[PDB]
Amino acid sequence: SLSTSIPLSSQNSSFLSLKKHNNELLGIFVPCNLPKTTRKVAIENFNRPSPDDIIQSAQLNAFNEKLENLNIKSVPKAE
Amino acid sequence: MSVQAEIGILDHVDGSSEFVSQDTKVICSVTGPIEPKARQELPTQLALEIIVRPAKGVATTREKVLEDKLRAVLTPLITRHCYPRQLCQITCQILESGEDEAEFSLRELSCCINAAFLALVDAGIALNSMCASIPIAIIKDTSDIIVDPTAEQLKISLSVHTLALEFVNGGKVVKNVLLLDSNGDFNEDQLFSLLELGEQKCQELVTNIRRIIQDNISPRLVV
Amino acid sequence: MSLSVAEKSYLYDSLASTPSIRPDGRLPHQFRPIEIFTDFLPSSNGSSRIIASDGSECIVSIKSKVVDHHVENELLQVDVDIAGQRDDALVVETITSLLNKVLKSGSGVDSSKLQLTKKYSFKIFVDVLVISSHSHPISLISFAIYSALNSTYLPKLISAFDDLEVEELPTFHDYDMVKLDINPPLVFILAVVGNNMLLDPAANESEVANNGLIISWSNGKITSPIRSVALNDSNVKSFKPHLLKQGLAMVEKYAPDVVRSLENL
Amino acid sequence: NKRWKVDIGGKQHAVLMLGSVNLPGGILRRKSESDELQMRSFLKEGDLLNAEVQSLFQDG
Amino acid sequence: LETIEIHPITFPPEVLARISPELSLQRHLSLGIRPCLRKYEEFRDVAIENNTLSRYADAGNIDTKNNILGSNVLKSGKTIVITSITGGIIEEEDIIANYASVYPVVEVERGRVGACTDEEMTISQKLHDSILHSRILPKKALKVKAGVRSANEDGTFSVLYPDEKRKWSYVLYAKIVVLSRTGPVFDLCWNSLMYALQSVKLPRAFIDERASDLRMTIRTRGRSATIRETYEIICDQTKSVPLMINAKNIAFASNYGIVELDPECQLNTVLIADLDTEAEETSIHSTISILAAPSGNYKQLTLMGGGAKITPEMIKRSLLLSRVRADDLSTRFNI
Amino acid sequence: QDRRRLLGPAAAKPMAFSSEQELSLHTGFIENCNGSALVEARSLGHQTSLISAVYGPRSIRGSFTSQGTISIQLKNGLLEKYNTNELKEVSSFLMGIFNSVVNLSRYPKSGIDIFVYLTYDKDLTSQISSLIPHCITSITLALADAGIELVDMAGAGEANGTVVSFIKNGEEIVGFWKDDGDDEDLLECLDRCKEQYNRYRDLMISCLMNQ
Amino acid sequence: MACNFQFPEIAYPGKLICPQYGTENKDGEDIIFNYVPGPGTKLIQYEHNGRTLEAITATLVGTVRCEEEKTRRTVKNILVSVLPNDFANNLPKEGDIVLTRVTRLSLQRANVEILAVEDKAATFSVSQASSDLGETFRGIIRSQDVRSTDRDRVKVIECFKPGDIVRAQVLSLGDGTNYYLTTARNDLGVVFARAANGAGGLMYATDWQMMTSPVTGATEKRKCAKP
Amino acid sequence: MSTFIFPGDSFPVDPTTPVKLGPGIYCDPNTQEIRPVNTGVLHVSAKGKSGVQTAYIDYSSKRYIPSVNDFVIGVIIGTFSDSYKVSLQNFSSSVSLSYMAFPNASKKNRPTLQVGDLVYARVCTAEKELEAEIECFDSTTGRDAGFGILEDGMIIDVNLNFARQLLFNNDFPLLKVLAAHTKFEVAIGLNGKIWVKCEELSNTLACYRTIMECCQKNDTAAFKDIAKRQFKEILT
Repeated sequence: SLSTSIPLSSQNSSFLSLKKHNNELLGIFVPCNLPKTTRKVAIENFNRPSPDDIIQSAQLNAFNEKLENLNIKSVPKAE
Repeated sequence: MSVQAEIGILDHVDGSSEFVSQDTKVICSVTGPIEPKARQELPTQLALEIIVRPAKGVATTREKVLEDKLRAVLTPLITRHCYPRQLCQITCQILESGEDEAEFSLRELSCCINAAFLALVDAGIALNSMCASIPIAIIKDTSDIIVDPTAEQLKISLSVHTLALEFVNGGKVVKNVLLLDSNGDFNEDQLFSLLELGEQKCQELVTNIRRIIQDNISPRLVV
Repeated sequence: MSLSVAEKSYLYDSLASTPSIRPDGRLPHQFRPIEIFTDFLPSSNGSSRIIASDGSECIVSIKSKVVDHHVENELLQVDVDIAGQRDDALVVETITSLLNKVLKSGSGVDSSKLQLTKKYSFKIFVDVLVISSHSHPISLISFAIYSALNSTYLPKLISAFDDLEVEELPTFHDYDMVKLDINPPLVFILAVVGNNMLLDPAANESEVANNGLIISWSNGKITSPIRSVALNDSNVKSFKPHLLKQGLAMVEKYAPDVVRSLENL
Repeated sequence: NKRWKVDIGGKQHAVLMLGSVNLPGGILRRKSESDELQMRSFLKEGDLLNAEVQSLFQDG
Repeated sequence: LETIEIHPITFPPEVLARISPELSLQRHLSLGIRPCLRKYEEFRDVAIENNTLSRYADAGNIDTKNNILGSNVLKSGKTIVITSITGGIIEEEDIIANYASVYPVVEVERGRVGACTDEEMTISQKLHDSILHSRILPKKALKVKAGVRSANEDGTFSVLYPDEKRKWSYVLYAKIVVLSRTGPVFDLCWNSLMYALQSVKLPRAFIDERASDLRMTIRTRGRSATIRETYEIICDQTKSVPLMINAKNIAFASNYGIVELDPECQLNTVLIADLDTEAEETSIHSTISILAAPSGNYKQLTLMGGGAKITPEMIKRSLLLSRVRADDLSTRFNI
Repeated sequence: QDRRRLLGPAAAKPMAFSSEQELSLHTGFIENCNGSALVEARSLGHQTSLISAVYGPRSIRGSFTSQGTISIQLKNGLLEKYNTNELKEVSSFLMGIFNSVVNLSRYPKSGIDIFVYLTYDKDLTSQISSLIPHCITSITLALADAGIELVDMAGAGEANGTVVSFIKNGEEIVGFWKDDGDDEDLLECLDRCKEQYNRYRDLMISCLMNQ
Repeated sequence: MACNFQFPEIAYPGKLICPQYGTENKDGEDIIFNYVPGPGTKLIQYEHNGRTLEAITATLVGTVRCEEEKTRRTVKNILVSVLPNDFANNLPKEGDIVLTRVTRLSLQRANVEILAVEDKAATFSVSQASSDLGETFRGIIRSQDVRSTDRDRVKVIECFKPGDIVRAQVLSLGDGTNYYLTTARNDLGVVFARAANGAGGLMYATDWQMMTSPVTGATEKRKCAKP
Repeated sequence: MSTFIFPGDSFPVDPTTPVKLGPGIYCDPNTQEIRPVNTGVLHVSAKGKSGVQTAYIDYSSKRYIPSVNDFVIGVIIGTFSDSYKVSLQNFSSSVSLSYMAFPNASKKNRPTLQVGDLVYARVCTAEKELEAEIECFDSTTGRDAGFGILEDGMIIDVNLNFARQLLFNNDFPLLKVLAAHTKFEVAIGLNGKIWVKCEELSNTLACYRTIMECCQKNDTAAFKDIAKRQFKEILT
């Protein structure tokens, strides 16, 4: 109850709230330099490697061959 | 005269030089590779800590702006990967400016750059290329370029320009431009004129410094 | 810290219980033995050496100039300087502030015992050297300033200056001095360890205390500056309104006796 | 990493080291390697402790 | 070999740059974009608010705890530059020594407790230097005269104006502080300076009858020369005439980079306009700084060819970009 | 002049001269800093904007320290002029509050660098007393945004040049300042400032709720 | 988040999460609950209602997640932890990984500047420290932790040089002068290096102890990072 | 081939023809071409006299960088448990010396040395990435070669080019001149330091003064006159 939930009247003459949302280049308080979606294409380029690499972090044959070399050596330690 | 250079003059330091350009006179020392301070240890790189100290009064903020200008030029001149985790302190003392220090830095700077090259040659620290730098002004009276200007000619400048270029494959093919600091008003047709002239006037200066180091080194190293 | 972990808990327990016994073993209203030595500079207006029981020593010295006061809004300048600290460490300058505000004109201290005609004020240069510190100095400095400012002798005016006497600088009698009467505040430090409020911490107490409250006594009453302070970094806690009201009540009672014993040597 | 430096009020500090220290948790236990940490857990800076002089050296 | 793997997992851009800015920069470059994930020839947008900090922000309030002559707040990216221009008073063509300079302090905050660091001092002096060689402020302009302030016995006071013994000139400072520097800041400092300078007004200044015979009796405990004349000159800001300035010599800055892309080093010569991230500041060693003015006059170009190839072709494109950016800023804030 | 900075002509001298408030909060608006806050307060009297930035937890290795510490720089405004000593006092004051509110035990070898920028204060009509609510509002927000532990949000009022800071819903006091207020204000001020603290408490909580 | 019948979904500084002791009957039978704080929480003391109260109070702005370390039923220990740049919310400590770069190589050790801390991955952060934003701190990788298949005769020059970028897990806090690293695991070692002993082409791991230079044509031996 | 080279110039043999590298030739770490970087005289060897040619530049320095199989005089500037720390020539990087670096020394056969003893040693390990190590015991020869700990004498600082030129040419006439004028003991370091000692004070000093004088002028005819004048001076 202490907090309660009132909105806030701005009344901002400094203009900080627009700066907070820099956003794309088609945003508010940004110049234009690309008429396409700037962020999203970059994000997509992020998106194509990530599920592929994180899962396949030990599924390739180089890693599998290397795991066996570690595992064989590893064994006399455990026993 | 025009220019004169000597090396080896100082004896207690790893390498040294005396560069005189008419009125302007800079004596230089390179010390190192020597033991790094911990704040100036860099991992794969040689560190540079450059000091420019004026003749009149005591070094201020101005000489840091000059240090940056010098440091820019010197970082690809000295083979950084030649010594990892060592420091080199280059200490450039100006014995006469013979001009006005705050106002013009054109001759001062060009001279330091050349005395730094020579000192480093004497020092034995690896140098990829030859560097010299020449001072270029434009005077308002004719409204035109005068190369390698005197103290008087500097007063009547509207604008002033130093260039430094990296010299390979016979020290005569311009590899790159390591500096071009053009202060005062210029428009483009002058500026490409300042490169053009600049090229040929640098390459002469390179010839003269090249010649000097051979003659002074040759009675030392004998077989 | 410089004490033990074991030592700090014993103290915390000791102090925090009903009796509040401590290495001196004082009830909360009592003060350690202090020694006032005065007037040792013939060159100064007044001077003060105070040696306290922890072996803390402040030397406080009073110098002056008479100045036109209509080009000034300050009459008392404190310079604090603590041996073994430099002239700009955080604590030193914070002490300078506190003290300058305690001694601020028209606020718990006179700005009409320092004027000899209504155009000319004496600018009193308080200059404070702490010879050894290892406990807080401000209370001891406050006490030293009291004895000082009642030992402050000023030049006696040659003749009753007006502000239209001839409109030239005031000029002093050659030998004859005026005694300076003036009642500065006395800063008193209170310490809170649990719900227990105790007058005058020792060094040891300061190192376990949650917080203290600096308050000052001027003119038969309590007055601003009031400030809380935290007298460690690492045994710190919060406190209640009721404990702050009990510390008011405590000073009001126990302050007057102290000012009257300190006044006459 | 190998010794505590002890303040006895002398001209320099006295040394107290690992072959010379009983330890809580046994009589010498709860500590299997030298580390500056393991030393530090038992004895913090400023802690007070009664210790006997084993040999006086000519250093001080 | 030939099967592949042993490349580490994907690190975010920031973490990637901390790990290797050489690496992170080149990777960004292949998609044709800057590390700030924007195309090469776009920049950072510039937003200014002016007279939100200056003394002379209002007409009905002149308050004596304020003295800020001209002022600007400028925000680009996240990097925010706050400029305040402040006077003082010192009693005293095409020649460099008839143009005057601002004597700035530029303070930068990067998490350093100090404020006397080698990065900020070099900025401040270079900044004094740029202002000299760009020729903005002719010394006639700070060369002011004084009227008379005469108090009457009629219970009024008359402060008498000349048309605006001894002489005086003013000096100009700028207290510029910087919060959360993420790239080259120099051009930000210069952009804001101009909007401020074109907002500078100067106080009026006055002297008493027989100023040349007013006494100084301030020095004491000499030894002669402890009684003399002096001039004493208050300033009154009840009127302030506005700065007389050379508009043609106003510049607005930009910043450039020259860098190379190699396809086997993220396992020719490429031009970037402006630098915004850590990765760009770190590893774009060949860079050109231009101050271009918006008539095809240039008041400084400084090329630092920190190692990589520069053909002048890149230089020739940058001098045009910089004037067109200069023309954009100009019209954008009508100043 | 000086060797570390340009100070121009040195014989040159300055120019001689001739709930009642709304706090609106902002955070997370500039980057090179672990968290930032912005507090602008408008009142009849004066309008003010205070920026804060908090840097670190930083490691301070080569020494082991019992626990962390907090270091406060106040920086003189660009339109407000104060003595360096007062800034020290207020720095010292705020440190002792923050010592009590920030929990320090999750972080060995820690130093935290807090910067208080007292940028703009402007009167339309001491002074340093009045901006203490605003400093405390700003810095707390910043410690919260960064992910620095806190006992309760810290926050204060100013009633009659007297500043009282509380935590725990007005229940506990973490600091007290009185400077040039009137004798026996105690009840009025504590009542009046509790109102103020409960009111700005929730504002800070709601700033932290947009993120 | 819900974890029982008394938890807040959203929490903030100074906000109660849950009482220090709880109770609920599951299957007709009370299960006393005993709550303790972990990271992002503190147990803070109180007086309310004329009695001591002790309570679990969130310190950090976030989601209130339950995890474990584990009347006529058992007591069950529920740790309380409110998880929310973020170098202000982690310092190098045990079980956090750091990204480090070798600022000096030495006989039985390597000083490695810490440039980043990894979140406790998929959630990553970068340190606010930089050599361009000023201040440095370092920790040490030793000769003993380089590998762990053989490791008492494999020197660090045989596997490291200056300027190489290495991912390492902080093993302990250790001494106050350093942080003790381990590169021993098969997901820690050199992230990348530059051929020609830190001067050539950018090279990546093509075996766990070889990095193939794309500009010299040769293998530059290291200890290497893996996924 | 024995010709003056500058930095920023082409190589005067082809890079296509196999060569072993020696001092002062750098290989670009991107380009993978070899180029000179020092100002001096370049020498290239010719096959049929070598197996593969070795190329190198003679360049003057006054600052010494560790290379292996070099012989160096150092001063012991630190006492540590397992090793000692040497400075060969002043202001520079640590050079380390094992406890067991001396002939017939082991861990039950530990030395006792101190700061301020002079050593004479071979560089037996050199890196830039790690520290250089000296042993006073020659592992290649298998006899230390009179390597060990010097005492007495007086260290003359020299030029690097002078020091290598006296060591690697035994037609250099300085020590031929000196051997007529006294009997002496000589130790030649390649770190820009050269030690000398006679039996008597006069005799040592004349050597110290003469090599120094000779070294400055650094001229071949100068060397004769300088000895004869100086060795008279000390007995006048």
